[PDB]
Amino acid sequence: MKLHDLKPTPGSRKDRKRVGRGPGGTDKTAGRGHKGQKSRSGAGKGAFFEGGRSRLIARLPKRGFNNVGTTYEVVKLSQLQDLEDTTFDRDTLEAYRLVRRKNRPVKLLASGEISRAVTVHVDAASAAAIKAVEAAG
Amino acid sequence: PRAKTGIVRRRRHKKVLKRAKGFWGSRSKQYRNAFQTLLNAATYEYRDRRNKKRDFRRLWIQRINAGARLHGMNYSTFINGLKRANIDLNRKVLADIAAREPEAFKALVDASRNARQ
Amino acid sequence: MAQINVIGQNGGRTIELPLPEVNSGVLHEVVTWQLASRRRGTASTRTRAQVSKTGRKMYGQKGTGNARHGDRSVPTFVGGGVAFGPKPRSYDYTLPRQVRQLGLAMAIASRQEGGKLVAVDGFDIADAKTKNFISWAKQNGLDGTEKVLLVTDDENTRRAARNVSWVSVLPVAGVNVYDILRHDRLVIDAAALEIV
Amino acid sequence: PKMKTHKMAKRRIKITGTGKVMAFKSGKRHQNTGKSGDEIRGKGKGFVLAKAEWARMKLMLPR
Amino acid sequence: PSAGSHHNDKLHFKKGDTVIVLSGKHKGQTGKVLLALPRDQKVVVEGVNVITKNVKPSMTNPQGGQEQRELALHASKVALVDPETGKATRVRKQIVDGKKVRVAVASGKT
RNA sequence: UCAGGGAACUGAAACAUCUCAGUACCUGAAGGAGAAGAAAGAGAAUUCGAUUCCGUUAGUAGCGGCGAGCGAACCCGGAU
RNA sequence: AAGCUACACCUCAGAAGGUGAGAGUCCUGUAGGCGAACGAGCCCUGAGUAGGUCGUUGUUCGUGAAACGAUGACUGAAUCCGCGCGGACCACCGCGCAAGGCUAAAUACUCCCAGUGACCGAUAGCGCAUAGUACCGUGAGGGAAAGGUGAAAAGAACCCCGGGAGGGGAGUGAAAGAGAACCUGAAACCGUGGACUUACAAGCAGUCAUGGCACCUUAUGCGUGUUAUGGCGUGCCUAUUGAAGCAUGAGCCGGCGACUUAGACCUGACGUGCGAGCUUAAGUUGAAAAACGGAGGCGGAGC
RNA sequence: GUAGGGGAGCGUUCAGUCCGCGGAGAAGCCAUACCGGAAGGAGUGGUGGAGCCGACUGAAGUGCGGAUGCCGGCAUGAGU
Ligand SMILES: [Ca+2]
Ligand SMILES: [Ca+2]
Ligand SMILES: [Mg+2]
Ligand SMILES: [Mg+2]
Ligand SMILES: [Mg+2]
Ligand SMILES: [Mg+2]
Ligand SMILES: [Mg+2]
Ligand SMILES: [Mg+2]
Ligand SMILES: [Mg+2]
Ligand SMILES: [Mg+2]
Ligand SMILES: [Mg+2]
Ligand SMILES: [Mg+2]
Ligand SMILES: [Mg+2]
Ligand SMILES: [Mg+2]
Ligand SMILES: [Mg+2]
Ligand SMILES: [Mg+2]
Ligand SMILES: [Mg+2]
Ligand SMILES: [Mg+2]
Ligand SMILES: [Mg+2]
Ligand SMILES: [Mg+2]
Ligand SMILES: [Mg+2]
Ligand SMILES: [Mg+2]
Ligand SMILES: [Mg+2]
Ligand SMILES: [Mg+2]
Ligand SMILES: [Mg+2]
Ligand SMILES: [Mg+2]
Ligand SMILES: [Mg+2]
Ligand SMILES: [Mg+2]
Ligand SMILES: [Mg+2]
Ligand SMILES: [Mg+2]
Ligand SMILES: [Mg+2]
Ligand SMILES: [Mg+2]
Ligand SMILES: [Mg+2]
Ligand SMILES: [Mg+2]
Ligand SMILES: [Mg+2]
Ligand SMILES: [Mg+2]
Ligand SMILES: [Mg+2]
Ligand SMILES: [Mg+2]
Ligand SMILES: [Mg+2]
Ligand SMILES: [Mg+2]
Ligand SMILES: [Mg+2]
Ligand SMILES: [Mg+2]
Ligand SMILES: [Mg+2]
Ligand SMILES: [Mg+2]
Ligand SMILES: [Mg+2]
Ligand SMILES: [Mg+2]
Ligand SMILES: [Mg+2]
Ligand SMILES: [Mg+2]
Ligand SMILES: [Mg+2]
Ligand SMILES: [Mg+2]
Ligand SMILES: [Mg+2]
Ligand SMILES: [Mg+2]
Ligand SMILES: [Mg+2]
Ligand SMILES: [Mg+2]
Ligand SMILES: [Mg+2]
Ligand SMILES: [Mg+2]
Ligand SMILES: [Mg+2]
Ligand SMILES: [Mg+2]
Ligand SMILES: [Mg+2]
Ligand SMILES: [Mg+2]
Ligand SMILES: [Mg+2]
Ligand SMILES: [Mg+2]
Ligand SMILES: [Mg+2]
Ligand SMILES: [Mg+2]
Ligand SMILES: [Mg+2]
Ligand SMILES: [Mg+2]
Ligand SMILES: [Mg+2]
Repeated sequence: MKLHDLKPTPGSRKDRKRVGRGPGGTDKTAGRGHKGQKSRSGAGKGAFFEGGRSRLIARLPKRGFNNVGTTYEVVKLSQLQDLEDTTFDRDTLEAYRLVRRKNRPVKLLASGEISRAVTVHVDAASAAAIKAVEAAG
Repeated sequence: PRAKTGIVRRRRHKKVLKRAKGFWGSRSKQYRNAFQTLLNAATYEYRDRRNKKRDFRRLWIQRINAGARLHGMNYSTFINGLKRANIDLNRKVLADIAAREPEAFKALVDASRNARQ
Repeated sequence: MAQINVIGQNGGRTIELPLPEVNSGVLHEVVTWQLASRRRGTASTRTRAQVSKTGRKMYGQKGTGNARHGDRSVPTFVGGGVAFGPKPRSYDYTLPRQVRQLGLAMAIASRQEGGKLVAVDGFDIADAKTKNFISWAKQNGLDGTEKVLLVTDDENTRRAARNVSWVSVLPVAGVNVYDILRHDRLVIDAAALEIV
Repeated sequence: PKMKTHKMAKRRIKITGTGKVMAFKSGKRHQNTGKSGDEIRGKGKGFVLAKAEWARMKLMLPR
Repeated sequence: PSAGSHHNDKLHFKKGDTVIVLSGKHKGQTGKVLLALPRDQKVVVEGVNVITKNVKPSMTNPQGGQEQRELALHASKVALVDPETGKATRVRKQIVDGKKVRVAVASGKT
């Protein structure tokens, strides 16, 4: 194809602002306003009286489970999925964390997933449909 | 890549300078007074065009009542009496009719006066 | 589709090419990425200050009657210090993989309007001599009214014509959405990369 | 780079939700208090309004 | 400006060779080599020469004096010949005793 | 490169802690590099296995007139 | 002549430079090949200690519940059923053997050399097309401008005015419309000649209208130049409630001269790829080209 | 219509590709009454004496009247 006739998608490159450079637009004072602290710059997100200082209730740690909501789990067609197959088949990205499932609309057929722990009411709807769930003994 | 000003600035300046013909003094030779004179000259060109319309208006009129009064009526009681003669409406530069054919401007005087009776 | 080969076989073969009339959009952005990635970043210029070589404080803050001024090393001076000059930098960026593999596929695809000669082996060149490569190509309509890009595998066989003004060699791998797109035809040769 | 202003974190401004900025309710901290029993209680959890854009980039990674 | 030695400071001919000019006014004309200065790539051959108006006084004489004299060429002349014009040149392939690397073209020795 | 000394403008919209920064500068020693180096370690798996460098962890954990602001390491992937 | 042209030829060599203008085949070279005498180059296991109190300090460590290492002052242990640590401290449970030394490589830098460049090309680029010179300073120290005959010196014999300087000829050369105050040669500034004009005139210097006089190469017109006379008409910028302002700046012209860069950083618009999934970093290998590399990052659950 | 936001564009250098031009003469410079809605662009002539235009894409040290701005040249005051 002609390199003369290559053309980038319209609208995918727009031109830079050339600030200065005429009374055809953006004259004299640049984008800037006139006097004032607008000039060679500094100072951040700070109002320089009293910045809305509200009080501080605090506790330092945390550690949260990796999620497997079971609504995708039922259309899965493949069943009886041990979860170390699952991280290495799809889903469950987190290597540093532990896995948990939870209720999302339905459950339907049988299955048997070996997750690190799960909601108690999944056992209310996984045990129905003749399924086990292994908390990691 | 450096991209110095060369050839660009001289071309622009020379076009300004060439707009300056018989401008007096450094109006014709120094770029800065040439360009500055041209700013004020912009003002004058536009205003004057509109005004030249109104100026020939004035010259028109000033001939027309001179002929009118030569026939014993002023502009006022004339351009009235053509318009009161209604369909007579030639209006645009009656000046020239008064200024070259007096046999005709006399007939137009008689027409206006007949219409005012 | 599936154009005829040369010496080895002569089978048909056309892969499902990305051919929605192969837009110039993706093709252009791949070419721009390559010309950008290969650019060297070697354009130093002297900083306003300390990289420039000059002095001190010059004279009287007030009262000399001359203008204000501070040192001989500033952009308003005709001395030294470019303010906002080029400094060495890199322009290379990881373009997403899907788009460059789509790019070379589209490039090969763009030559199926009218172009792309045999992918197979066709080397009746007397070990490695240009006049004989010129004859081989001359029997294929490669008379050199059109620049042509060759790709293959045998150093003995590309060596035949690294010289000729129309052709240029590249080995297997090392193909280029830009190279095959900037030559007027593609002697694809090397059937191995062509088929899977 | 980009710090969080750690003045945002265990301080009010939970980032949470559909992207909106909760904050607390303030007066009568542990500074002295007689005052009403229906205000000493109504100091739980507020949520601000037209300042959120400032609060967010204090702590856009939700620490 | 560095000069002359883009030609690796080598001459393609010797101090006493017969040589022919191709170039300008003197193309196709022949002469013996007389001065060969290699590092400025200058060559003097008989019959190329011209009228140097000469030192107005006192080169032991009062009046000046025009006189015809040699005017050297850049190695823009083309060199050794035998098969009777032009001639490229290659052979450096041992005369008698096998030591001297004589010259040849498409033909014999120079 | 390592070491012995070690600023201040500045920011904090004033300034003492704090920052600037162990930056500039001075001094000593050495080489083609130097420093470091072979666990009374890291760390929470009864994992690891000299040092250095790069990526990431992560601006996370923390530090802080809890202000301005400063800011790790482990695991893991590489160079050797 | 290297360009045009017409017929050829080599090519493992059409990278490049020179050559009276643009050379694959004229020169130097290039791919490739060869290549030297001397030449350079991979019963024990560390005590004035460990530990402690006082002052301090380092790592995220700002005396904080402040561990541990570190020494300045004073003290001062234990042996393998023993010794140090695991962030006050205790028990349990774990990790490790202090007070002896050496140790290549992966790392940094650029006086020096080579190659390369969406780097400059004479106010740029190093300060220097070379100079730490001239010049300034008692010194420490600071610190310039810098260019071009012609292809080849063939560098102007001889004559003329002149003490010379300078020029005019003759010659050379394609050109002297290149002559050594030597490529081009803009503008400000200085002049000579010509056209149209100007010695009762009040003027931000123009503008518009009309007459006069010239002229005729985008050009006999809705021309071009210049004039006389009428009407109208308060420089430019900045700063300002408000500028012709007797408010700032500026003698003029030339050139230099100011919204950039960076980062796996944030947040939006537009565009492309793949889409419930998207993507790599450092690096490895190949480079007249780019592939590989899932560590890790973003969605997916909230309170 | 001032600050300000938005839109479409002109010109300069460099890079990639194309189409080409050049000693029967290139860029640059000089004159000009032609053209385009503007930035601007062409025609012809004079000068010059070796390089260069147009189109599409890309990257910018990219557009000056000011800064008692810088460097340089030249003026006024003055034949004082
Ligand atoms: Ca006098
Ligand atoms: Ca006087
Ligand atoms: Mg930008
Ligand atoms: Mg705009
Ligand atoms: Mg201002
Ligand atoms: Mg400032
Ligand atoms: Mg800040
Ligand atoms: Mg206050
Ligand atoms: Mg994730
Ligand atoms: Mg007016
Ligand atoms: Mg009327
Ligand atoms: Mg003054
Ligand atoms: Mg400089
Ligand atoms: Mg950019
Ligand atoms: Mg929360
Ligand atoms: Mg202070
Ligand atoms: Mg301060
Ligand atoms: Mg202090
Ligand atoms: Mg330093
Ligand atoms: Mg030192
Ligand atoms: Mg020493
Ligand atoms: Mg590792
Ligand atoms: Mg050549
Ligand atoms: Mg030829
Ligand atoms: Mg021991
Ligand atoms: Mg101690
Ligand atoms: Mg202590
Ligand atoms: Mg404190
Ligand atoms: Mg302890
Ligand atoms: Mg300790
Ligand atoms: Mg513990
Ligand atoms: Mg350039
Ligand atoms: Mg210089
Ligand atoms: Mg100069
Ligand atoms: Mg200097
Ligand atoms: Mg002195
Ligand atoms: Mg001296
Ligand atoms: Mg020369
Ligand atoms: Mg003279
Ligand atoms: Mg003389
Ligand atoms: Mg002649
Ligand atoms: Mg002359
Ligand atoms: Mg000349
Ligand atoms: Mg002279
Ligand atoms: Mg020349
Ligand atoms: Mg000259
Ligand atoms: Mg005169
Ligand atoms: Mg005159
Ligand atoms: Mg009078
Ligand atoms: Mg008069
Ligand atoms: Mg007067
Ligand atoms: Mg007048
Ligand atoms: Mg005022
Ligand atoms: Mg006013
Ligand atoms: Mg005044
Ligand atoms: Mg004034
Ligand atoms: Mg003032
Ligand atoms: Mg003044
Ligand atoms: Mg990122
Ligand atoms: Mg980083
Ligand atoms: Mg010409
Ligand atoms: Mg023009
Ligand atoms: Mg020439
Ligand atoms: Mg600039
Ligand atoms: Mg301005
Ligand atoms: Mg100025
Ligand atoms: Mg000056």
